[PDB]
Amino acid sequence: RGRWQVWGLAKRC
Amino acid sequence: RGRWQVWGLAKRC
Amino acid sequence: MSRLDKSKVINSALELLNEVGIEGLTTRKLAQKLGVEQPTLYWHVKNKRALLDALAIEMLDRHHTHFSPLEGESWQDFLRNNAKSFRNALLSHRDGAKVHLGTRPTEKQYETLENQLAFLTQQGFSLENALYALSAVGHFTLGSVLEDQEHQVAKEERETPTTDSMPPLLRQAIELFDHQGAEPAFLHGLESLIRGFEVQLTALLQIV
Amino acid sequence: MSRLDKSKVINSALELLNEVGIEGLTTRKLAQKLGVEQPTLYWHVKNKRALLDALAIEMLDRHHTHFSPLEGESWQDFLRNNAKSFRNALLSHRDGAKVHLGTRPTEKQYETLENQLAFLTQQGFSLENALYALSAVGHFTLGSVLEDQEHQVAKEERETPTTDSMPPLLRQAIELFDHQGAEPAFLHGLESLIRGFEVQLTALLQIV
Repeated sequence: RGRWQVWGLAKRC
Repeated sequence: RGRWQVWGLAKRC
Repeated sequence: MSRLDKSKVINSALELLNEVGIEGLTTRKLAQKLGVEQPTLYWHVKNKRALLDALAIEMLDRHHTHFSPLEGESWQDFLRNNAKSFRNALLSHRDGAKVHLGTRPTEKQYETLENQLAFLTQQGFSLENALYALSAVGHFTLGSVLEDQEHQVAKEERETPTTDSMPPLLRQAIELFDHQGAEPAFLHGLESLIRGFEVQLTALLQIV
Repeated sequence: MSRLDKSKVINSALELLNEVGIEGLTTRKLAQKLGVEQPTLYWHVKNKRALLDALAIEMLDRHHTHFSPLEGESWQDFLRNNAKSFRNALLSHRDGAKVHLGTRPTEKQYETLENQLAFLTQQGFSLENALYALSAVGHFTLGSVLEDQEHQVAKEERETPTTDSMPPLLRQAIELFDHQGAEPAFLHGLESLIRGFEVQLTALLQIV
């Protein structure tokens, strides 16, 4: 749940 | 060019 | 053709969409699910593309119900409620947002665009800024939903690193998104956009 | 294997991507383009998915060059330049944004996330608000680019109604987007988000 949101954000770096 | 932007916007209505 | 009523083909497609995602959805799997031969279904539905267009539109009919300004609504309230409503449509089925992507706009939708502009400009937006505002709220919303929906379609095979290998900030970020989900972030961003336009429109004659 | 150097397979894939789009891209068409048998290419590249991951990352390497704060940059300038840079990456190839969609984040990217948060919070954002801000700017940007790129992939078969059947507002909107394209709208929206956070952070202890 939380793990996937941070996954999304990390993708844009 | 312009025709496609309005196409995009109309899609969200 | 009770089995193949338009509304029953639509519902079947929606349920299939939830079962296999936009990837898996084929007119063939629809034929099996409805229990009919492929050429019988082909009479009603030409191809995957024509089927998605119908799914996109249905989703919007059922859920995108706040597409025009209520009697004396402020433009902020309108923008907010319209974004929420569009978002409930996209979220209503698996891959909602991709389904929506590339489908042609219907005639009523153009007409709605027109009213939406009439309204905003009658509230004192320039035509340039009305378009920028509807455009930004739409992109932001569309972008929110593709990401949220990409998650549980990538949930299947791939996995995240374990919560406890993370640097400590990232680790509090997990806790936090665990507790709230994604709605609060969307609402917060929506509200920042709308505030940012508000500073915009208050510009009117000068510098900001 | 000069023909099949990693960097030559990547470039070939990119050129193929531009020729046929994400739809058309297959490991088979890559094999023909490079002039080698499919099992020879399969030694280097397992499948369509592994190939896209590599394309996604390459695009970001070449173009997403403003991913961390410059020595004493303000957070507004950072957010702005980072959004622009991410956008130049997505735009650099046909279907850039879909390619990017669902690809796993690399280890350095997690690390960059972490620094990006360290920075924002050291500028006085709560961890909650730093995440909301990076998240909104990202969605907005991603959403901008999928739409812009969906256009010229739908340009092929479908067409718009003619410019002169339109209600008069919609008709000025065409003129306007004809002249400016889509960059100005993106920049305007970016700038509204950032302003909206600014009102946010100035809240700090109270009500706004």
